[PDB]
Parts: sequence; C-alpha cells; structure tokens
Amino acid sequence: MREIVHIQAGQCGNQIGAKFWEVISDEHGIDPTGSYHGDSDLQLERINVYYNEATGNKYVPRAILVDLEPGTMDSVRSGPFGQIFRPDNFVFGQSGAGNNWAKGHYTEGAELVDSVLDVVRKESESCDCLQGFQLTHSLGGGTGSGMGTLLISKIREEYPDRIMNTFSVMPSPKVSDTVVEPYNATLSVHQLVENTDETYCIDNEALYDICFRTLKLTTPTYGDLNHLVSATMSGVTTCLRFPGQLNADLRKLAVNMVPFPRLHFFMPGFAPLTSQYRALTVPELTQQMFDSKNMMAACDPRHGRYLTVAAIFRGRMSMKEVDEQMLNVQNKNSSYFVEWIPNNVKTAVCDIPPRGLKMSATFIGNSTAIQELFKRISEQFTAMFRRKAFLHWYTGEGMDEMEFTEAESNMNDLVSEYQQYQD
Amino acid sequence: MYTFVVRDENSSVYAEVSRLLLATGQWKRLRKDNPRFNLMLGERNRLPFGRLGHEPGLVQLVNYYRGADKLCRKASLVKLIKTSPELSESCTWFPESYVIYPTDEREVFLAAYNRRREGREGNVWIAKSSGILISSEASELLDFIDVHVIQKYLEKPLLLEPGHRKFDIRSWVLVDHLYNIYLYREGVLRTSSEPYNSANFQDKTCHLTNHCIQKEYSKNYGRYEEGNEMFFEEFNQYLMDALNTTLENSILLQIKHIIRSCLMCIEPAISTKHLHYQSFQLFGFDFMVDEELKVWLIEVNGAPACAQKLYAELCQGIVDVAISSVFPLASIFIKLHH
Amino acid sequence: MRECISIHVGQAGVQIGNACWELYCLEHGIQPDGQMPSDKTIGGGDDSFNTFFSETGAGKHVPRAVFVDLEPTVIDEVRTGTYRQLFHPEQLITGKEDAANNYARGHYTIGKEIIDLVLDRIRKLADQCTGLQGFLVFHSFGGGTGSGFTSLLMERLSVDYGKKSKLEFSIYPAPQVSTAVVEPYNSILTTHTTLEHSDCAFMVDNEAIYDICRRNLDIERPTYTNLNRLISQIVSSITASLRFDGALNVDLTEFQTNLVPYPRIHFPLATYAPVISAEKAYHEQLSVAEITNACFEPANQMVKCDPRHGKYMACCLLYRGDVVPKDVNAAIATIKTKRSIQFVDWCPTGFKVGINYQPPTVVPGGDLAKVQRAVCMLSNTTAIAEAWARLDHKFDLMYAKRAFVHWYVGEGMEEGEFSEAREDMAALEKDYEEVGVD
Amino acid sequence: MEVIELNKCTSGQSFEVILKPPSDPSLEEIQKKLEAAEERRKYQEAELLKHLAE
Ligand SMILES: Nc1nc2c(ncn2[C@@H]2O[C@H](COP(=O)(O)OP(=O)(O)OP(=O)(O)O)[C@@H](O)[C@H]2O)c(=O)[nH]1
Ligand SMILES: Nc1ncnc2c1ncn2[C@@H]1O[C@H](COP(=O)(O)OP(=O)(O)CP(=O)(O)O)[C@@H](O)[C@H]1O
Ligand SMILES: Nc1nc2c(ncn2[C@@H]2O[C@H](COP(=O)(O)OP(=O)(O)O)[C@@H](O)[C@H]2O)c(=O)[nH]1
Ligand SMILES: [Ca+2]
Ligand SMILES: [Ca+2]
Ligand SMILES: [Mg+2]
Ligand SMILES: [Mg+2]
Ligand SMILES: [Mg+2]
Repeated sequence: MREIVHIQAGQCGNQIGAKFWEVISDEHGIDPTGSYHGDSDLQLERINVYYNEATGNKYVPRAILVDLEPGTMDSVRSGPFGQIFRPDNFVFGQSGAGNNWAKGHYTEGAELVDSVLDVVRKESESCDCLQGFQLTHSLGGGTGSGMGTLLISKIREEYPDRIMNTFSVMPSPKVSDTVVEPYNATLSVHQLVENTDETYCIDNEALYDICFRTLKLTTPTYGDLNHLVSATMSGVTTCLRFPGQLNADLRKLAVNMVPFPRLHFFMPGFAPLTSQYRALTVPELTQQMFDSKNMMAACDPRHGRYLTVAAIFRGRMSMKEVDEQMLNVQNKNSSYFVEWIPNNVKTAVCDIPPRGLKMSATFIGNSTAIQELFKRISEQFTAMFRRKAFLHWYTGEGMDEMEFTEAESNMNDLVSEYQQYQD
Repeated sequence: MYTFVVRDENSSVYAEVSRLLLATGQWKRLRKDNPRFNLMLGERNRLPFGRLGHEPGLVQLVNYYRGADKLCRKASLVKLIKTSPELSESCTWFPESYVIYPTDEREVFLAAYNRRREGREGNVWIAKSSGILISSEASELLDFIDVHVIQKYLEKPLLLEPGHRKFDIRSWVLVDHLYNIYLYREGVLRTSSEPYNSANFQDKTCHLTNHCIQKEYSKNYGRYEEGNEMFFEEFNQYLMDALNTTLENSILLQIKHIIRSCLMCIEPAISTKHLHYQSFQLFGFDFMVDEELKVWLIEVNGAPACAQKLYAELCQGIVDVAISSVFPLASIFIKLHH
Repeated sequence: MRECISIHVGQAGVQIGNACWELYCLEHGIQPDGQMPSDKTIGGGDDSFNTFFSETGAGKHVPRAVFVDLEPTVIDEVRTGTYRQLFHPEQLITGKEDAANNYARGHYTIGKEIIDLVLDRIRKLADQCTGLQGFLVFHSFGGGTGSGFTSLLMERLSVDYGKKSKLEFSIYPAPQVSTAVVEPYNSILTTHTTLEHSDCAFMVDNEAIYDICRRNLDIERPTYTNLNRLISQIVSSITASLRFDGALNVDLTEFQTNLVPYPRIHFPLATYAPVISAEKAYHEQLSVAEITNACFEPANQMVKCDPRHGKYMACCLLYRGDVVPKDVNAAIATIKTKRSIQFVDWCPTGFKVGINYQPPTVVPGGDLAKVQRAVCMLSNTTAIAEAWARLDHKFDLMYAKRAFVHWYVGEGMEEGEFSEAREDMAALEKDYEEVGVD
Repeated sequence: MEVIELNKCTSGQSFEVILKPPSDPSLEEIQKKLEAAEERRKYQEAELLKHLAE
C-alpha cells in the first residue's frame, strides 16, 4: 500500500482541493459521512492510496487543509463533503497573507508551518509505505504560493526520498485578483523548479477561455473554472487510484515523464468538454484530447515539441481502437514528438468512467511549448520590476530586491532550457 | 496521409519518385531519421534492414531487397551462377568467368585459358571488379589485378551499321513486394560511336560502351544518336531492315528468360513474403548481343539510373505498381510470370 | 537425478513463473494442492520430475522455485492463487516499494538491502538438493527489478554457486505492451552486467508473442495472461528434457554444449509451432513436415529477425506428440533443399533432435488448442543480433541527450556505467557480424 | 543425411542428423561497488540538506 498525503493551502488550493475530494469520493463510492456505498470492488482495491480507514469501516481522506485565514476553510467544513475531513487536519491562522508571497513564505507563514508539519508527520507515520505528497495551490496569492512553497521546502527536508507533486494554478490578467500576481508566481516557480518532481500547470487563462469559448459560459465564475480542474485532477490521478500497469505510482510517473530534472511542468488536457447525452467515439476522444482547445495551460503544443505524453482513457471501450487512434495521432503528427526519446507516448485505460460520462480522456504532456506560459509570466513580472512597482509590499516584510532579480533570472533560465531541447 | 523518408540524396530515380509522391497530396515526407514512416527510400550501403517492421501500426515498405547484392556484385554474381544448381555451371547466357584474388580460381582460370590457346581459339579476356584491362595474355591480366573477375571478352559482338560499332542493352526490371517481376517496356542501347577494332584492345573507347566513357574519350560522341542512346523503336526497325527480324524474337525472349532465371534463383533468399517488412527494388540488367543474335548477361545493377527521356514514365510506374499497391491512393511493364 | 532451482524476479518473471508451474502441474498430473496420484514413492524419490519438485512426508510435491519482487501485489496473487497450496511462505519474497523502472534503483539502492535475504532463501532450497545442477532465472529486460536486481543476483550466484550453470528466460521490451520509456536503458545495463554470469539465455520479444497472439489466436488486444500462456508453452518445451525421461538436454550443462560454442553468443533463437486458436472446433492437424517448415518462418519466432541473412552455429529440434524420427528426417531433407540455411564453416550442418511422445498440455479453457504434435526449434543464429541493434539504437538516441540519466545517477550509479555497458553491446554486435557475415 | 546417437525410451527418443560436416568478481569486489553507490547517494543527500539548511 503506497500512500499519498494530500495538502491544500490557501483559498484557491482549498476550493480546488475540496472539489477534488468531492469528485474522487463519489467515484470510489464514499459518501459525505465516510461510508462506502459502491457496487464494485474496483472502487476499494486502491482506496488506501488516498483514504485512511477508521473504526466502523469509515474512510477518511489523507488530506491536510492549510490557510492563514479561516474564511475559506470554514466554507469547506460547511461544504457538501466538509464532514468527511479529519478535524485535526484543519490547520489555519488568523492574520492572512494579503496576496503577498513574502508574508506566506517568510513572516505570517513561518509562524504556522510547524503545526502543519506536525499533522503531516502524524499522517506519514501511519503510512505502510508513503510514496509522496500532492499539493494543491495557486501561485498568484500569498498562502498557497508563499507558504505552499515553504511547506514544500520543509517537507523535502524531512522526506528527501519521497516524491513531491503539485497542482499549481498559474495567474492570468484575464482572471486576476491583484497586480502583484506575477511577482508571487515568479518567486514560486523557482521553488517548484527545485523542490517538485511533477507539477501540473493549470492556467487560469486557459480555464477561462475554455469556459467562455467552448462551454459557452458568458460570465465564468471560479466555480466554473474549478469544475474543469476537478475533472482534470480526477483524470490525471486515475492511474494512481485504480488497478493498472502504466504510471501506477508517483515515482514511475516521474521516470516516464521527466527526462531532465528541471523540465517537470506538465500540460493537462481533458475531453470531452461539452456545453451532453451523445456518446463520444474513441477517435473523437483522441482528437479532442490532443486539441489545444482542451489544454489547461494556454500554450500551443504546435509551438513546441512533446518530450513525453501520458494518455488515460476511462470507460468501457475497445482497447484495440484506443491503440489504433493513439498510433494514428503520433504517426500523423510525428514531427511534434522529439525523435531522441523513442516511444515517448504511453496510454492507459480504466474501466470506471467519471460521473456523468460514458467515456473520457485525460491528457498529460511534457511539451517544450510550456515555455510560453513562463514567458508570459516573465514579461508581466519585468513590466513592473523594471520600475520596482509594488515592491514595497515585499521589502516591508524583509525581502531584498536581489531575491527578485534571482527569481527572474532563474525563470528565464527555465525558458532557455525548454528552448534548447525544442531545437 | 502516408509518410516516407529519403536517405539517398544521390538517387535520381527516387528523387523523381519523391517528387511524384508529394505531388499526389496524399504523401508526407519526414526527416531522414524519423522512424514513423510507411516507405523508406533507403541508402545504398548498410541499410538498417534490422530496424524495419518494428513500428506498431505502420505498414513499412523499403525500396531495396536485403541480400540482392549477391546478384548485383560481379564477384558475387560469378559465384552465384557457378554454385547455384538452378543456374548449374553450364548456363549458355553468361560468359565464362572466374573470380581471382590479388575461394580463389586462379589455377582454374589458367586451365581453360590453355585449352583454347592450344586449340587456336581466341584468348581475349577482360578483367574488372566492383578501370579494366583487355588482353590476350593471361600473365598481363593477373599482373593488372596485383578482388577481380576475369570473364571471356566477347570477340564477335553484333555491330550496328553504319559505324561498325559496339553496343550494350540496358533493361530496367521492377520487383514488387509480392515478387512480381516487371520488365520496363522501354529499354536503351548504349552504343559506341567509334568503329570496333579487334586489333588494338588498348584503345578502349570503341570497346567500352559506357555512357560516361563515350562522352569523355570519344570524338564521335552523339554522331548517330543523341547521347549514344538508341531506343527500342529504332533498334527494332534496324533489325527489321538489316536482319529481317524483330527485337522481340531475336533478343527480347532471351532477355526475359535471363531476368526470370536470375531473380527466381535468389527468390527464396530475399523474398519478403512472410516478413515483418516488405521490399521492392528497381534493377538494371546489362546485356551483350553477339553476331549470332545470342544475348549474354554482363552484370546487374542494384542502384541504376534511368535514361533522361524515360525518368517520367518509369518513375510513375514505380509509384503505381510498387508503392500504391501497398499504400493505395484516393501498363508500361511486362509481367514476367513464374 | 540432479535438481534445478527456478528464480522469478519482477512482475514479468513472477507472472510467467506462475503460468509455467501451472503447466508443469498439468503435465505431471500434480493437483493444485500438491498431491500427485501417479507418484507411488511417497515423501521422496529421484525421478525426472523430482528435478523441479521436492516431496514432503504428506505427499506434497513442492516446486523448487523462489519468487522475488520488490512489490507485494504481484506475488500476493500467487499466495492467493489456485496453486497457493504448492508454495510455502519461505518461497515468496516481497518488498515495500519497487525499483520504479530504474535499473540503478533495483540493482544498487534496493538490491543491497534485500540480496542477502534472497540468497538465504535460495540457500534453503540448495540445502535440499543432493546434486544441484543450477538455476533458471525468469525476468524482464525493462523493469527496474527484473533488470537491476537480476543482474545483482546473477553476480552473487556466480560467487556462491561457482560450479553451477545458470539459464535465463528474458523478456525483451516491446512498446506495444511496455510500461516505461527507459526500458532500453535497463535492457542494456542488465545485459552488460549479466553477460559473463549467464551460460545460456532465451530472449522472448513481447512484440513477437504479441503478434503471434493477434495473428494465430485471433486475440484483438492480447493481455499478459494471453502472452504468458504462450510463453509458458515455449518454456515448457525447453525444460521438458529436464523433467522427463530422455537423452537430449538432460542437464543444464548440455544446453551450453549443444547451443553455445562461443560463450558470449549464448542467446539461442526460439521458434514454436503450431499455435492454433481454440475457438475453432476442428482444425486440420499439421504434419511433421508442416510444423517443421514453420520453424523457419520468422512469424513464428520468439524474436522477429531474418535467419536467412545470418549463420547458424547449432540447431536443436524439440518435438512433443506423435512424431517418429523417420518423419523428422524426411521433413528436414525437403526443407533443406527449399530453405536458405547456412552454418558457420567451423560447425557441422546438422540438427540435434529430441522427441517426447506426450503431446503438449494446454490450460483448460485457455486460448491454445490441443494439437497432436508440436515442435520448438532452438537455433543459435547470428540474426538475433538484429534485436541488439534495435535496442542499441534506441539507447543511443536517448543517451546522446542524457535523457533520464539523472534518475540513475540519483541512485548512486555513475554516468560512466552507461557508456561502459554500451561499449560492451557494441563489441557484442561486432562479434555477431564477424561470426555470420563475410 | 547421417543419423547418429539414436536413443529410445518409453516416452520418446532422440538423435542427431548431420547434413554436412564442418569446413568472476569476488564477494568483496561486489560489496565495494554496492557501498560505493550507497556513499554517492549519501553525499548527494548531504549536499541537499546543506542546501536546505542555507
Ligand atoms: N510477457 C510478459 N511481459 C511482462 C509481464 N509483466 C511485465 N512485462 C514486461 O516487463 C517490462 C516491465 O518490467 P516489469 O517486470 O513489469 O517490472 P519489474 O521487474 O517488476 O520491476 P519494477 O520496476 O520494480 O516494477 C515491460 O516491458 C512489460 O511489457 C508479463 O506478465 N508477461
Ligand atoms: N565479357 C565481355 N565481352 C564484351 N564486352 C564486355 C564484356 N564485359 C564488359 N564489356 C564491356 O564493358 C562495358 C562496361 O563493363 P561493366 O558493366 O562490367 O562495368 P560497369 O559496372 O562500370 C558499367 P554498368 O554499372 O552500367 O554495368 C560494357 O558496356 C561492355 O561493353
Ligand atoms: N481556478 C481557481 N483559481 C483561483 C481560485 N481562487 C483564487 N484563484 C486564483 O489564485 C490567485 C489568488 O490566490 P489565492 O488562492 O486567492 O491566495 P491565497 O489564499 O493567499 O493562497 C489568483 O490568480 C486567482 O485567479 C479558485 O477557486 N479557482
Ligand atoms: Ca516420489
Ligand atoms: Ca559462472
Ligand atoms: Mg483570494
Ligand atoms: Mg556496376
Ligand atoms: Mg514491478
């Protein structure tokens, strides 16, 4: 039993994390009270990867909820599945972080991180064989971005031989709360480059476009954006939660997806995305899965090359037809797959589809086009930093300009590193 | 959308085939080292046959038969004809040849050389390999070698008139993945502009019919025919006027016989019938015609060029019977049955 | 009678081993609980089948096997399988976390912590053997355990059992069913480290088994169960000489003597026939000549390659069923004058033939149809080097960029072992080309 | 074709057909490399913890 410890920090992290547990709980047949009411043993075969079992055949998510404000965590505890989380696993402060990376990372966050690690330690100790951690957070705020990366650095120090995986929401001016989001995101990306093995880059710019253009949502809300994130998170974790052969744990996924230690930022994709009773053929799932309009990172895959790709098909379908369509996508578009990593595309199939869909497909690509996302953030960062705009919010917390210069240089390096392998 | 790769930029035949495949809108060219290809216009040397047929979901075809070198190398051809029972040792359409190393056939070559000299027969032999020498003294030939082949130089060649000149016949044969033997309806005679002189063998301009040697060492290049190339329409008319016979009866039957014999002999060794990849190949047979209207096989080229006027028709035929047969889209050959 | 100990490493080795021992029991009439009615000597004996099975005082016939995997889920199915009663806990060894498709992780990091435990368990079985022949080692090339830990076990086995022979059943990686992009790395790393410790290795390419299942069994998407049922048939025909009365390949030493004159070239090509779908009521039973001719068709080989463009150094024919020598010689004569079969100059052009009258046994309800006669040809041809060339090419493509190399260095392996292992494969390809090309 | 060494038993027979005639590291050394790899892992982890301490 290879357990995973889940961590969600900040407003975004806790609202997306809550929806995630609501989704996979339904898939595994766990109700809001922790009782299982499923009709298939496939639901429980790997339930231990994300759930602890308590007395009375109760399943408790191995999840830790963290925030410097009590607000969003009070909503979670009042939400649909709020009663399913372990009460001791709610760790929150009162001051907040004010969308300030320095506050989450150096001042307000430092005061609260030890109590979070105490809960992480309690969960890890009761793990037969802990395999790693998964963190949900945004990079544009203060708690998830600043304190989230602080948590990751301290978790690595105490568990250096475990895998660290994150779902990181990238900021976008299209869906922005404050102007300092490029600062917070740039500072966090360098932390992620060093202290995570796998990061799913969830771009709020892409989530909005998908809701506006495809789903035909005139006024997308955060709830709408999070509906896409729940579906994607459920998809990318399918191979971890159900019996399978490919990418069945966090370490084997890293070995298949990360040829170079720093290039571990993935583009997730989902299909279908319907504005809904029509069956979707395997060819349709495959073409939509690879369509940029189904990408969650807001990067054009045809602007780069795929280093590695992981595809997951869910539902009852012809595995022979899945192989034919997957081989058709690669053989027809072979120029977009680097030739120095043979057979870099791996496919998995799970019989249990997500709720409300007869069939689905989740895309996980390590494409050099992801540099477009980091470039975008780098440009916005520089636009303000060249004039030192809004820096006083951070120097007032002890930070020096040099740390901004270094974070800027580090991310430009990451952009250059992607560009070198694209040629 | 079929995919193909190009690995022999020096191939004039397949540079045109490539151009045609693209002109169909249904074929896409990939980088030379991309493995996800349907067709490989491979290189002439060390073609990695062992890496073909291992791509899931891709029917792969290559434009060369692995092992066809046995027929397209002079030393190999001699060994193949002598040892193969199907060709026996007494096959009447191949000049008596011996393989000499600078196993070896030195002693055997001199044995038959003496029998003819004693009998007063012509002992004019020619030495060549994969620069040649034509002499009537076996000692001079062996000194020249110091792998090479020594075969009887045909002393009584059929001479085209006017000119009293030598020539050779080139036939293009296409073998597809099913091992159907297709002889191109169009051939070419590569003629010598200089009159044949059996007295001085050192002046090899009239003795060698090579298109390159004629244009470089001959003064009468292009006097009778454009580029020292006489096509079958004219050659047939000549045979009808001068010899009262046709190209089909006097020469073509023997050519088809020789083509079938050579290709059928190696079919078990090179056939891709039940193989994980399929092969086809365009061959270039070269024949000599003696004054008795008997056809002799000179050699077989595995990577031949085509006559300028015939690139279009032939290259299209390659796409039709060899490539489109395996990858259909949305006769100029004579099928030699067997 | 001399005993043989089987060792199954990794998922591939364990699952294949599970299928082989199920077939053995069906062939020897050993019920799932270990009882063998036809065995009249209770609690002991030195029959041919005792080379693979020991006996308890209660009449249980226990396989001389050890199952090793760094993850418990695969071996747990053996603990709860139909033949769970055959094995006892000491034979099944599992760890907490696997090698994550990382040769270095399975060889160095995890191998160092579990090697002594595996050897100790192997020592237990050795202590029961009056005259141990050696070991048969089942494993995959691409898995982190099958590649990394196997190479370590093979090194140690040469230390603890210097005089014993060691045979391999290696699963060659095929992308149609592979689970890791780095499998070419693990394949070449383990071949380099194991090359000097293996006396004879039988490579099975999943690509070949996969296409044989799709083509001859009408399986749309063959599973590991489909692949292992067919692989167990091949493995059975190879080991049948050790488990039954006979004179050909009666001990492990004979495999090297009959198939491997050049020590480094110890990878014989296996060809099996016929493979008939069981979903068809009647199938025209193939003759001795027909199944013998099929042994020279690449489509029936365990490794797709072209023996015509190579040379043979040795060739064994292993028949099971209704076969008499007269029919074998008649079929060989015909095939000899219709096939391109070339031996090296320094080796005789002949065939070592073995015939077991008992026709092949098939798992009830399986996919393979019962046949009146089958044959497995073991031929040492240089053409098998084509598999090395393919593997080495994919290795070169990734290593030129150092792709994924950091995962191995992170486990304590030095980057030099990559080139060192690749240089060895280069020498191996060169040895094959020298032996079978002019 | 020459058939030689024909052996027959109740369960089968074997023979040879000729068509044409012809024309280690020690335990100590292993433990060293295993310990060498383990020390390189310890060193790499020590550098990480030093980096994190900074
Ligand atoms: N024929 C066959 N091949 C298998 C089977 N199981 C795994 N493989 C192949 O083995 C390769 C992967 O190696 P595994 O044996 O699964 O991995 P492992 O030995 O358990 O080592 P770990 O990395 O620690 O899991 C892939 O190429 C699979 O195709 C099987 O049951 N039958
Ligand atoms: N036995 C023989 N009798 C008469 N002429 C001969 C001969 N062997 C060769 N020749 C002459 O030599 C010429 C070229 O010889 P050959 O074909 O062996 O060399 P080559 O390989 O360079 C040309 P190609 O590749 O087009 O065949 C022929 O055109 C022919 O006229
Ligand atoms: N997709 C999504 N993004 C969010 C959500 N809430 C906030 N964000 C994004 O996260 C950033 C703000 O970070 P936030 O989580 O509010 O700060 P924190 O609570 O201090 O960690 C902005 O870029 C927002 O666009 C949410 O519910 N869903
Ligand atoms: Ca007994
Ligand atoms: Ca040894
Ligand atoms: Mg907020
Ligand atoms: Mg030539
Ligand atoms: Mg495993």
